[PDB]
Amino acid sequence: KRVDFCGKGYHLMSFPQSAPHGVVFLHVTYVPAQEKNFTTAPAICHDGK
Amino acid sequence: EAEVQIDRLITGRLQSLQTYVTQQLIRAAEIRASANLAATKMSECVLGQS
Repeated sequence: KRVDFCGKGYHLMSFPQSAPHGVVFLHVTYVPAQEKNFTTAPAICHDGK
Repeated sequence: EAEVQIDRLITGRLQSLQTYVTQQLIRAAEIRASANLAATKMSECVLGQS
């Protein structure tokens, strides 16, 4: 849940791989794109509620 | 006699330099650990929520 510990962006999973004198991680990450703009409002009251 | 005197001078100064270098290495390692902690804290306690 901690951000940017392993991987960049939102994290899904990782895969380990061996090395001569180390280890290599493959992080899978989720990234939003193709944004749009909208108008918002905090809360809507109907019939006084 | 000059060779003997300068040999004593050289060995003493070399020992002093060795001591200084070792102390600098130790302090550098400790500072590196502290800065790694600071980097993790900044990355996780600012760009998100803990």
